[PDB]
Amino acid sequence: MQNGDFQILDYTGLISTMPRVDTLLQSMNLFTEHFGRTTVARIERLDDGAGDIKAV
Amino acid sequence: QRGGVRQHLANDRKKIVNLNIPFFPLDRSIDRADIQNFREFGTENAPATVDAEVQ
Repeated sequence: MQNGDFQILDYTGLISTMPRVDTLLQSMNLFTEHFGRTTVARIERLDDGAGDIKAV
Repeated sequence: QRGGVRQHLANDRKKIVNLNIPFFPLDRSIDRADIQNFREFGTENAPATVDAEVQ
């Protein structure tokens, strides 16, 4: 390096820093990925149960 | 005229002189302050040197 025009310097390298990023959820494998073909998805649901039986 | 007084001759001249001589000194010094942080001309990003200034 050169300080001004007639003087020299000592160069000590560079310092770098990056921000944090969290990855807790990705480590839990909690989601399942599907690859479709269009921008519409359909889901179907079914319910069932039981009932009473009165005396006869 | 013949038979009369004679004629006489003179002599030469001499001289002496003395002279002195002058004296001419010259001197310059060097110091650390002029060679520490200065950058040698003609080069770039190189440090100065004491020998170059002596020459």
